[PDB]
Amino acid sequence: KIDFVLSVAGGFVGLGNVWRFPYLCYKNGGGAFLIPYFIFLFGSGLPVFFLEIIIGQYTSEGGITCWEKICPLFSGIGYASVVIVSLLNVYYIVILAWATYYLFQSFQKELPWAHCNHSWNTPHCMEDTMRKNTNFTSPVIEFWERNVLSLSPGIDHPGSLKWDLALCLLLVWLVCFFCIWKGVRSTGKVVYFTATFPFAMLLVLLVRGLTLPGAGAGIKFYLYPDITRLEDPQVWIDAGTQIFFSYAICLGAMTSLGSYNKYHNNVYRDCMLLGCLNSGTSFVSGFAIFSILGFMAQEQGVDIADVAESGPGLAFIAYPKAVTMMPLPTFWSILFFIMLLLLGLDSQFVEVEGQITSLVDLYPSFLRKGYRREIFIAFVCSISYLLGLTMVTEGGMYVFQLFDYYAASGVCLLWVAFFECFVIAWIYGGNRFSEDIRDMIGFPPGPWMKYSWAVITPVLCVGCFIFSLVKYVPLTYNKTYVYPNWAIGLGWSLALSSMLCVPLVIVIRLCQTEGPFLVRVKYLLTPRE
Amino acid sequence: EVQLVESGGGLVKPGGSLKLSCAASGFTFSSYAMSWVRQSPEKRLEWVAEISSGGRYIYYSDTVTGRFTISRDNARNILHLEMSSLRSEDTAMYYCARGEVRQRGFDYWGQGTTLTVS
Amino acid sequence: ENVLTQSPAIMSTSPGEKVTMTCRASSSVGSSYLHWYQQKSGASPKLWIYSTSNLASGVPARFSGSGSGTSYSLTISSVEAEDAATYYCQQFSGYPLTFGSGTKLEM
Ligand SMILES: [Cl-]
Ligand code: NA
Repeated sequence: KIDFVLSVAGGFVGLGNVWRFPYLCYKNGGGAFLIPYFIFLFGSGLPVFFLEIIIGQYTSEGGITCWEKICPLFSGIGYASVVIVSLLNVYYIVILAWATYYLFQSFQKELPWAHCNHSWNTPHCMEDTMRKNTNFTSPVIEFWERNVLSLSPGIDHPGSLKWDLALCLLLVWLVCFFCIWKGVRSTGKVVYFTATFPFAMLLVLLVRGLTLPGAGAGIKFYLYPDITRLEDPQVWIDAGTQIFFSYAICLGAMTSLGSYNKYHNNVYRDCMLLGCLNSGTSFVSGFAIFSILGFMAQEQGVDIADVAESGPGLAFIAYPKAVTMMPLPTFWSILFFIMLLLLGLDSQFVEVEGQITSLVDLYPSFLRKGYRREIFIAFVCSISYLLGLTMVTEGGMYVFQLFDYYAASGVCLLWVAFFECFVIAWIYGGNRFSEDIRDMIGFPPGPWMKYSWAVITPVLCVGCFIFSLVKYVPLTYNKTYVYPNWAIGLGWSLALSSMLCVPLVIVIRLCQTEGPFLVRVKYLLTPRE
Repeated sequence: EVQLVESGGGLVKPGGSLKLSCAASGFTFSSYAMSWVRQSPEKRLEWVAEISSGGRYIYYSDTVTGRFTISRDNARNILHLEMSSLRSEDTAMYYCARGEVRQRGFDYWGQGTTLTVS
Repeated sequence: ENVLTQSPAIMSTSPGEKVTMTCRASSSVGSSYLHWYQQKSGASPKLWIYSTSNLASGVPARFSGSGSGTSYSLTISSVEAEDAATYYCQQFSGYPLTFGSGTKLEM
């Protein structure tokens, strides 16, 4: 019973939980994020994940291939999924570069982010305890910004390519290359350690968080909504995007993984178990982070909203602080970042495998013709690496933020989710889909799933996608920095590179297929056997 | 209250053909899979054929897979079974049964109709 | 086809006594896919148990079931004259669907 969950759950429990959810929650002012978060969870999160698993089992094919047997017109969903994955794999691994650099910096008698007598520091520094006594700065935040990140004043100023992080990206990509080449997977005796250790570390950090003198204010900030001010579009898209990103839906790798599953199991109950497990770990890491932030507010004498970066760096500001308040800091630092790498890589391997096993479908007689696969993996890793380098320049943080918002996040996931639900529920037919599910697992989806696909999910996706474009506000890196319009254009280009796959494939397949126009439409709407 | 009522059973010569009917009421007939189950004169039960809720998937027992055709009429809310060449072993009492959830057995059974091949 | 057989085809019984009967399969059947039906003399069968243990809507609480894999059983805590009937075990895991040989309580 546990063996399967222990093996597979690590594939998409990952940085989305321990890293992304906390900084998106902080960015959106804490507890206000939870309302739309759970609304999306129980409206579209679990049902759409179940639907993806059902598609995977039903069609036994990857994203590029399966939709041919459901609705040929909307096969563009496969290319959208594959390109979303091909963009996620580029920037998702950059987080592991920072984690690796932190880990290699941990091998010291005293941690570099514990004090600010070190060289890279501004003269405006003071140790947190001394900030009680202005423009004062905290050693952890400026370590993050100037040693690890060496943050340039803007995306317009890429600066030098940091060799110490470039070699980290190389190391992580070599790990991925050899693991995917050798077919390494969580099935050996190491599975227990690899799957259990992250949760033990999360328990440790949870207890370290709640015990601190300032934890209560942090939890109050974490759990108290402000509905009267914060119900702008940003929180709604961020919550829906977080749900869709964490469950890895609309990526197509879920359908690829699901194709290996067995139909004899109670897929419904297992989907509920996996969803509850993942959302619970996210929600609990929320307590850990925000109790640490409450302590930072207590110690520094600034409001909780101002203590740390309102951006990707939050985890690398919060946890590095936490390990500075535990006995023998170096031991916990090494454990934490080895844990973070083990948590991220086990999921990075799954996407990369999905990417390869999907791309082979574009030319199986040429890419899968033999030894070529061992070279194709090297090609994919090389191209992803050389694109990753852009995020490792001194200005790379802004590029990473732009990618993290637009490339595999935001309106594009809403777009793909809307089209999946719309196709299956209305073009293919919810009743036909329920009959197929009856054949597969022996019982119909029921009302919750049926209405989630037919009404709730389309309404939520379209509502957010419209609301933001009505109440639009642009991206920022921290609370202050505003992107130039050309960078916003690049971000929208990353987003649209996946969205346009559906309309363009519709056009391509209408034009290619013969006959009068209604014949074309009907012939491409009706499923292949 | 749910209702199931078979009809059309009767007397046939060996190798003859006959068509059974099973009227349904009290539930959305298009939303539930339906099955025919057969009781021998020795009172032994045997399964015959299942038709899915919509009708895209159909299953037959190996003893009838070549001779019996199942069908449904969702608009008329009636279940049909057609027998092409009734062998000596096919004489029995035929029940139509509602079977949507495989993890919940057959929910309800019709009154049934006898069939004889004398 | 997965043949199912039931152990005590015919059974003597008296009111108030406890009763038990078993069902065996030629192949393993999941806990969720085996069901029991009651047939009164000269009447259509009715669903009686629809899992390893789950009781039907109208069955008296005195009934119970158990088992997994290749073996299953049904039991009655204390019988009554109203329970004189024939009981069939049925597997729902894989086609062709099969009913057990059935067991009759004679009193
Ligand atoms: Cl999450
Ligand atoms: Na997750």
